[PDB]
Amino acid sequence: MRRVEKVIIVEGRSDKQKVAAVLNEPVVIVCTNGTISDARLEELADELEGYDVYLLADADEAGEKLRRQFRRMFPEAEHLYIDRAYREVAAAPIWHLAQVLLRARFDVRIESLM
Repeated sequence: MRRVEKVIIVEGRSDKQKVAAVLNEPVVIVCTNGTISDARLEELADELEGYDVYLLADADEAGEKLRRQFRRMFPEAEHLYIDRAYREVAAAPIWHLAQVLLRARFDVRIESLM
């Protein structure tokens, strides 16, 4: 078993469970549980030095706020986007989330495309 390097950060509990369900490799999924303080974000950035980190936020206002915080506090994190036509990670079809992750080079379950 090789070391786990990938990390996806999401805002919401259901986002986390939904992401975890599509993945076919071990990935640390961090949920901010809504807003996260600058200090907790800095700590996370420190802890995650050398990791391959992604932020997947809703295409809405709250999501954009979190992205803005990340651009300031945690520039290392790569931003992933659902089609803003689905708006929320929670709303997006399983296959769409799977394709977003696959485009970013995550292993996803084939079943998540059916």
